[PDB]
Amino acid sequence: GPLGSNSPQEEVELKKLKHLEKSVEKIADQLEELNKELTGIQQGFLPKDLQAEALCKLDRRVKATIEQFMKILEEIDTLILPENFKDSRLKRKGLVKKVQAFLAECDTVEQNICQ
Amino acid sequence: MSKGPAVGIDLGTTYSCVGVFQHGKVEIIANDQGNRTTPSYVAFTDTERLIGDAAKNQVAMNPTNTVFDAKRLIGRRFDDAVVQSDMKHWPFMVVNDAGRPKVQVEYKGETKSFYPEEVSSMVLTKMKEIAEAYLGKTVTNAVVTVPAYFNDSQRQATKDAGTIAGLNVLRIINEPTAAAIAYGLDKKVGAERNVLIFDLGGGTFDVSILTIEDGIFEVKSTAGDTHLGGEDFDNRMVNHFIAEFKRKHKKDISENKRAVRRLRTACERAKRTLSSSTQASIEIDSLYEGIDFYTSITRARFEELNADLFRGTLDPVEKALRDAKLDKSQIHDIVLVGGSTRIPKIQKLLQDFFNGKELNKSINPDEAVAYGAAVQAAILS
Ligand SMILES: COc1cccc2ncnc(N[C@@H]3C[C@H](CO)[C@@H](O)[C@H]3O)c12
Ligand SMILES: [Mg+2]
Repeated sequence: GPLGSNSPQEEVELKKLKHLEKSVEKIADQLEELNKELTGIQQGFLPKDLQAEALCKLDRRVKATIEQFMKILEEIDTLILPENFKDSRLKRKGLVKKVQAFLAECDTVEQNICQ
Repeated sequence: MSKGPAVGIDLGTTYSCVGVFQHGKVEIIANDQGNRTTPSYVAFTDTERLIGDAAKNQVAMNPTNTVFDAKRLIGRRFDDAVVQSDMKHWPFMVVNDAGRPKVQVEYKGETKSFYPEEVSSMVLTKMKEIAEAYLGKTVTNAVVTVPAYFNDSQRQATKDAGTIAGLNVLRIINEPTAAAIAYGLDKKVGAERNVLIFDLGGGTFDVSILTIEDGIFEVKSTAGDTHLGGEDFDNRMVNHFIAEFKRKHKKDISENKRAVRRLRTACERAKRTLSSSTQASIEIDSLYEGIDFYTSITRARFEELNADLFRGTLDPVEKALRDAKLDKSQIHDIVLVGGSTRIPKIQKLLQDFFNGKELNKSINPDEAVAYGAAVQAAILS
């Protein structure tokens, strides 16, 4: 529709997306920590049996991270944004792609440990 | 904490509900998450045991050690056909302990087995704690509901679950009787009343014919489908969308579990929108291979995708009427129980079958059984 037609209604949608962006950042931090813990197990002195257990506790935490990212996608999917909500639509698309890039990172971890 | 009142608990296959009659009205109690129903789910993890919403919320992470449907097992023999048929669809393992089924899980790193009444007791403990958290008083007395088709063993196994949960099970009442009590059908002036309870909720379909005379509830017949509910209606919308995505983009999203899940979650919400609106829109960004899926469905299309399933609900009604030896015109009252009875087409089919007869549907369908159990609980308090 028109240009320079930012509405108060769209501010409400942008606020929902900004909360979601913030939740994604916290989940992402958890992913990075899991990544440090993985390197930690690989570069530590755990014998084979205890290493298997530590990687499986790590696996359950990576599955939890994946679930949180999936719950964010399902929350973003409840949004209906009018075509004129260009800023919200761009932000929704960018956040979904960012979550999908994080999911692909979770999958490299998850598929490579405790199979 | 001081001593509180008696509560009514609806112990469902997939969800449970607790109610309390106070200040002249029934109050359905919300759980710690603000939900008026709690999943009948128990999760066993390396570090803890989770009940209700916390157990369901981690099912995708820990499928094998998350138990649900204990109601389909409670009071049954291992070799029961229902047990044998059902265990092919459960991700958790069911073992034979000298003729009795047990669910085998991994709990705190160890292989552990639990009887169905022990799983149901953890669910009942959760309902007790939900009542206590709201009332700020100790809850010991309860009226617990069971399906009318339940046998002596199944009824006793439910009472034992109440006992193990630390509850004083004042009365075990049939679900259609509780539904009839909620609408005060026993308090209607006249001769004996024939009541049809149409229960479509929590993955089961149950039809029951009751005759109420001088407050004596009599179950003339029971019919239904063990497996039928909202999940089936959801799947049909999922199939419709997968086919639409193939026609529009020439891509099959069926093998991508995450894409199918996003779609299934959106369909279940669209289905709910279709119960009060004639159209629902869905917008899913980057659903599969970076493709945005923006679409809509009419109530009419949803009804056509489910026509056999919706029409199929009348066969049990016809079977129950034949077993009760009654004509459809002899049914004084019809009661809707279960969340899927909110579907306009199901309501339309049943009212048309009953020749324009008004349905008792003003009480939330998901809460009607707990509501009737709470009224009964207050009469016994
Ligand atoms: C809260 O639920 C609803 C609210 C409003 C309309 C609904 N229409 C259909 N199913 C509903 N609920 C279904 C009940 C059934 C229980 O296992 C589920 O499949 C729900 O989707 C509706
Ligand atoms: Mg793994």
